[PDB]
Amino acid sequence: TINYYKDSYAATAGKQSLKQDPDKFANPVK
Amino acid sequence: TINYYKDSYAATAGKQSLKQDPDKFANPVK
Amino acid sequence: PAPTGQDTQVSSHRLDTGKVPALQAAEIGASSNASDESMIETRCVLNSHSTAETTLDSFFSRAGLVGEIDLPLKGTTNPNGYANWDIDITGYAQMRRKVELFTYMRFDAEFTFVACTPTGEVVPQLLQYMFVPPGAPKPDSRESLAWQTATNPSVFVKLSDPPAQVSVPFMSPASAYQWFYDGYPTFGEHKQEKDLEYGACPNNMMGTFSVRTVGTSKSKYPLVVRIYMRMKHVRAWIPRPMRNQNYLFKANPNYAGNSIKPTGTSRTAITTL
Amino acid sequence: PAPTGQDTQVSSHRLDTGKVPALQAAEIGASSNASDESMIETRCVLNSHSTAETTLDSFFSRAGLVGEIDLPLKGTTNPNGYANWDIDITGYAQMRRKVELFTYMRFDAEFTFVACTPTGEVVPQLLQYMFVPPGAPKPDSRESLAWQTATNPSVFVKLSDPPAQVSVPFMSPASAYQWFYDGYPTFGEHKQEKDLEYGACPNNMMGTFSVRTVGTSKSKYPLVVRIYMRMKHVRAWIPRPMRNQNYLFKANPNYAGNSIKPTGTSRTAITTL
Amino acid sequence: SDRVAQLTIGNSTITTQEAANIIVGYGEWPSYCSDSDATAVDKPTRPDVSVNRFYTLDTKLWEKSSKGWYWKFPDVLTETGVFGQNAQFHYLYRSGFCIHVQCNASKFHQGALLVAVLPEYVIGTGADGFELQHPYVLDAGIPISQLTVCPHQWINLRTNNCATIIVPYINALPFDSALNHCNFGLLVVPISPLDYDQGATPVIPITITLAPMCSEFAGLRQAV
Amino acid sequence: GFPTELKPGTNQFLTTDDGVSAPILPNFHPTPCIHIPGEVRNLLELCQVETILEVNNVPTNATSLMERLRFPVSAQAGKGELCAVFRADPGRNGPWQSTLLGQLCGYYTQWSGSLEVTFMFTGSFMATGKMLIAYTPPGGPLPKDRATAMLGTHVIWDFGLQSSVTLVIPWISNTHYRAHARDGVFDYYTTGLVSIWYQTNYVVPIGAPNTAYIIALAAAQKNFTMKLCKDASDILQTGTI
Amino acid sequence: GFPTELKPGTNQFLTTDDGVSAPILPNFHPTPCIHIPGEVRNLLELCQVETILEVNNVPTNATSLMERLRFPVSAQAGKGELCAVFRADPGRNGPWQSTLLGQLCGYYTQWSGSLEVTFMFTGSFMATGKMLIAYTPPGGPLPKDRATAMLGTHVIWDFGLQSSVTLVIPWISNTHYRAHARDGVFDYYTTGLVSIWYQTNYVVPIGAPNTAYIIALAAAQKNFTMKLCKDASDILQTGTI
Ligand SMILES: CCCCCCCCCCCCC/C=C\[C@H](O)[C@H](N)CO
Ligand SMILES: CCCCCCCCCCCCC/C=C\[C@H](O)[C@H](N)CO
Repeated sequence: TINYYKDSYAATAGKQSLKQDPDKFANPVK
Repeated sequence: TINYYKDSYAATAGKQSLKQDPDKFANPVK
Repeated sequence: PAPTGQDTQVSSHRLDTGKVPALQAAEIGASSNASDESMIETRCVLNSHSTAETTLDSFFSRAGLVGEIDLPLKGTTNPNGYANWDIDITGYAQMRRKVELFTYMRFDAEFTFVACTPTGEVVPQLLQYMFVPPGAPKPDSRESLAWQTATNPSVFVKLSDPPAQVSVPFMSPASAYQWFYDGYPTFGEHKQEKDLEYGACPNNMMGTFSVRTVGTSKSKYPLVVRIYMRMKHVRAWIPRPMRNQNYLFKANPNYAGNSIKPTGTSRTAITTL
Repeated sequence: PAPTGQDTQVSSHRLDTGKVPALQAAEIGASSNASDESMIETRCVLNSHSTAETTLDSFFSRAGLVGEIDLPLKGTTNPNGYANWDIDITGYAQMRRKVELFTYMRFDAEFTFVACTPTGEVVPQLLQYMFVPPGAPKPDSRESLAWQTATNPSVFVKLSDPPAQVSVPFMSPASAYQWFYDGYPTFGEHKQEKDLEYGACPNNMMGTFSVRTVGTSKSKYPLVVRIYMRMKHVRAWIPRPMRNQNYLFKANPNYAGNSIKPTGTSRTAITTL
Repeated sequence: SDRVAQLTIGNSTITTQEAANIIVGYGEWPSYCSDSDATAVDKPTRPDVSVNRFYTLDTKLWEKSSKGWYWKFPDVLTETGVFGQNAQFHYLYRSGFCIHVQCNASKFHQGALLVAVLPEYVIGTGADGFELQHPYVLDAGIPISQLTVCPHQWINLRTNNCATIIVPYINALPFDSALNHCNFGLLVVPISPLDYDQGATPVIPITITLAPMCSEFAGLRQAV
Repeated sequence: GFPTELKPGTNQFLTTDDGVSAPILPNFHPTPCIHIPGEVRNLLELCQVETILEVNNVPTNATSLMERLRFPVSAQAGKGELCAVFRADPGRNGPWQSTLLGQLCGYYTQWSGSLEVTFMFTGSFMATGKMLIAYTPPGGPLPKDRATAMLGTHVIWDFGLQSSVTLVIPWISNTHYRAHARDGVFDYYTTGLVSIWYQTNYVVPIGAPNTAYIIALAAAQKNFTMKLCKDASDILQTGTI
Repeated sequence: GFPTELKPGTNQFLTTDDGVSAPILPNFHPTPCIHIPGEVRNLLELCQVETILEVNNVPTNATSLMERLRFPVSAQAGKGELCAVFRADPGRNGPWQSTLLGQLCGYYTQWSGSLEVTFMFTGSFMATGKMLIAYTPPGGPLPKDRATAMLGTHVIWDFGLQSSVTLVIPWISNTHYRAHARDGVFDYYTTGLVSIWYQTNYVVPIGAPNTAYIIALAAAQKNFTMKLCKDASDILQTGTI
């Protein structure tokens, strides 16, 4: 993220973290 | 504070310091 | 972690009784688990396809139209050089269908305003965009005293300059915005009149947008303003099925009951393509 | 320190004689000290709400209108293309009510001047804003010899350019500005004429603002200038009760005596909402 | 082993000899409000055993031309049991839910049901439930073919006769009112129509049973 | 020189921006600052000072404008009569508009925290009695009698040497913050109601006055916070000044 | 000051750009985020959830719009009759348009990976039979009989206690990615065909129904990926809303 002001919500989107949890919706079986 | 000139009064507002003294006005009892 | 797609491992034929990957029981409610290397004979493939374009930020951080304001010279809408627009996203289908896939979202915003004459020509003129939070005094004319913007944020810009843009934080009292609200906003009896407030969530009413041409007398050009919105730092929860039929009203799932249409296309017979 | 709001500690019922948090004596003149965890049964809450938006800088570092200058072509106010404006803040209600909450303030400033035609159109024209400290020669015409600005600061700018802005220091002989001055500025006898100087503080008269259109002959467009002010590095002392009634005159607490109005709204009975 | 099942909570018990395992909604068991999530200052009440038990709501019949039914939560229980009394005597409410759907037939019947839970079910244009008018678009302009993205189970008359779903508290606020907001709605739609030949029993009732889990209340006042 | 590019945000004058500007006076040193008592470092410091509340905002004429600061109390038939009610919404127009907390809160959209209302008795020394003050959370309408009001959180006030009692309105809400309540849709943020009921009677011997008055002071607790600064809803001018 | 230069890219508003902008609210802190179950971190997480497929998309009228979710099966003369065919192209308009995978794939130009279609039998307990499901790779036309369809990859499905079988469509292609197929030139990316054939019969004793139905659910495997985001081809409005 690149920022030029004093507020964190004025920065760029940046690069997220590649994580997946496909079992939350596909395999919710106890 | 960010400044680009030789005078301190031309800078930005910046971030203050969070301090409170509520007892000055609410509890002035000796 | 999942930076790339999964590989494929070498497999061979299997002839044994008791283990059956193919047969399943979908009544349980869980998706399948049989893979390619367990129903056919496969080879070794080293997959290196990136999955970075399907993230929430990669899918929502694109600008879209959400607003339209007209300031005509002769007409009935805004003939006094000022306009008031309540902040809503549900005004246009392309963005609405995208954002309605989920139930709760939490995000910042970046707003860009493009202004020009109805014919597309650019003329020298000055304006003032004013953000009116709920409970603030709303202007009622071109020379209203509320235009002093003593506390409310405001922007002065000209048509000949590049379009102005600002960054916007998350201002909801709740923990996230919600596009669906199954309930009423008041403890009343809900006889008939309250039904016009069905689904009206006070946590989504963020304020009012005000625009005027800086001057005492009437201007000389008709003007149009277009508001574009872009999302960043996006989080989502609880996906829901996507929209099927046409839209009718803002903030309402109403649909045309007499003209109902299938999701896709149709053919003549099931045994023929 | 107070970076966030206070938490709430777990409490239980108490039945004992001698200690009474509830009963108080407001005649002393000090606010209460009984808390939530001492009059009802409370749970544990970890408060993390920030208090950084209520600071003096966070409340005063917002621009507001303080001035207005007219340079008409035909009229009686300034038909010669020059104007003189004494620096005062008390000209408009929104900013005045905000700044009058306290008695003494000490701050820098950032002034922004926006210029355009009365209809809002932007035309190519050149001007000159000149700051005239008290005791300096004030211009009296469009071609006055004092416009050489040998020592006084001055700014040359065009209408088609973005609005000009400057930074301003604290120039008072006293230790702070004061918006109320209970006294007279001269050792005279105060018979009747001096009463027009009641409250006139010489420590607040900072100078004069001068504007003209650079040229020998009369210009071709009527022009309007708007002065906006923003505060930074703000300190305040001795708060006072806020204003109630309408304003009548600059630098005067006068109010309409015949039309006096309550602070809030009214109802019909005290036993009914 | 996942063919017999017994679920007990409070002072009620449910048994079934043909089950289809148990679906946990979004892979999270219900829990209480943590000290960091709370916003109230008054200590809440947790009646525990007196409001966490199985309740039987009503019986609906399955016909060869039925459309479907849906219910709303927690609107159904506001006039039933100690859970109803506490709901109207308090302002803030939170809880989980365990839902059990029963429908049994013989070996010569056929048909299939779609049991699903859809949070924030806004309906476009009580405890007994309503009947859908346009089941294809779920009465809200969305296709039913994508409903499986929500926690769901199937009732196939040749395989099982029951469906179980456990749903935690779903909302954007730690506490909310139970008389003005319905967190989710339960849907039961017949995808494959019922069929049998003349001479078999033609009445195939469907009954709904459910039980709140980990309830909490706050903000005492008069009953409304 | 150095090649650059311009982003689509240039030439705009944004009022709330924090920026650097060219000074007009080079090498200027201001007057030194002496110590002046009574410095404010936060608007929340003076949000906890009790101020007079206008519960009895019935009268309107000029000569009786002072009668709005207190409400009367006298002897009744001992049937649990009602005294006065009002809504405990600081931002909504009403009795709270006359306090410093109410005026300041108009500058901020959202608030959160616990309030506190103090009642003072200003009768003769020989007059005694007890009162019940009840706070009804949202959802319940105005109580129709004392036996219905006593269900919510309440405090019993006893006249005596200590002439003041404080009723604390705890922060009970569903959301973390509340916006300003108003009639219509925005009633979703209503905080509740406050009622005052006679407990036993107002007893007074012979030779002493039969009518007394009560003064109510309101303030905020130590967890009170506000955010999202806006402009006030009232403008105190009717043209040029 | 510092001398600079302007490159020929200034003053343009680019929708997909990532840039910095001036905030409007200085020193603003948002409401804290509580834990809400069911968070999505990638559109691929919910691209692997089975949804109902509309193989029998023959009817169109309003009252029979529900009949598109299943196709019938009954007893025949045991000559290897055909049941149903369709094209296995997720992005191309057709039966796949009714799934979540099909709708999401419309937002992305190119895709790669293996699909998976699951069939469930919803007949009586005493009805038995076997079916053959075959997938013909590109190049071969629609099979004219079972003996011609059995050459491609196929699976034999047996009715019993386990009522569901899954046919996996392996990723067989010449290119690394495929664009969306359509009639005309863009048929170069066609994936193939799917057919369902009777193996022996649909046998049923006396006193049991003669007609049953099958429900098909489709999803994607663990190596499914998409790229080059675009806009959908359908707009759900007919003017102002
Ligand atoms: C220069 C001032 C202009 C800035 C004004 C924009 C700030 C507020 C934008 C709100 C962001 C979108 C969230 C709003 C709520 C929901 O989208 C809709 N009300 C849906 O009901
Ligand atoms: C380019 C030159 C323009 C700069 C002129 C502005 C500099 C002086 C501004 C004064 C700052 C405000 C303080 C002034 C005094 C009090 O506000 C009023 N006189 C109140 O009585």
